[PDB]
Amino acid sequence: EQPNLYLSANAAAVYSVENGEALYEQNADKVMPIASLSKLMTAFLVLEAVDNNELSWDEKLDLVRLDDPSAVSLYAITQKRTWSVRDLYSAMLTMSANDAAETLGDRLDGADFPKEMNNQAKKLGMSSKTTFVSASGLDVDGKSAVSTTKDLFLLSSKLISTHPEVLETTSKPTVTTDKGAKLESTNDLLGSIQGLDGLKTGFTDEAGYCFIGTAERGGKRVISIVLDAGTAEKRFKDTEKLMEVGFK
Ligand SMILES: [Mg+2]
Ligand SMILES: [Mg+2]
Ligand SMILES: [Mg+2]
Repeated sequence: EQPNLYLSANAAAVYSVENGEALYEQNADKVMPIASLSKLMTAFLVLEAVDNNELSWDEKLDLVRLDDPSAVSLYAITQKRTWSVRDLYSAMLTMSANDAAETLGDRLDGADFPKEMNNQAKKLGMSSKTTFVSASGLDVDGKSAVSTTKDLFLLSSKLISTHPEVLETTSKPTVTTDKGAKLESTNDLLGSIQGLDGLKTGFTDEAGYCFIGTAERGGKRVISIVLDAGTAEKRFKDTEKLMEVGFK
């Protein structure tokens, strides 16, 4: 019926976008920490704001300071405080810059941005098992962003169908910002899996190594979800297996 895969991931799935069919599921209903996968919801809300004439790509914003030393940040590697919304959006999606994400959320709704993330989750049809806590996906006061592979499929599918141009950014192995700095994608499978054009990585000790992949072949798009794989390499090895199933 559905194949017998041996994955590192503790929860994993791959789905057909066209009709929603699950082609493989493992712990698909299990609530899991999702870390920087949260940035897909922040991206959705940024893209909505621009379409709705509520945000401009050329607004210049100041990077928020992170109190977490170990968190990936745009400021740490550039020492530049002020960036365009375009460049912050690119940094968030490409290198998983937590400060860029927090800065965008602040601009959109101040301290109430997590409430807007969860409002959008509901509006889009995600289940009660999903809760966002921050624009970046960094923990807040001991609370973690969590979801399921089923809900992450829905978020990713809605993001891609509503804003197909997101893949213009997530398909790039390197992004040259408008400021000038070049940012490197965390998606190591770009150029390794034919048709793969997204979507987003995540990693903390608690969440393990995570990846939402998407690829289109012959007019058929699939979305793969990998949560809590054991190494960075393993999340992508798992994704290779899921993509094989997805296009079988
Ligand atoms: Mg809208
Ligand atoms: Mg759009
Ligand atoms: Mg663990």
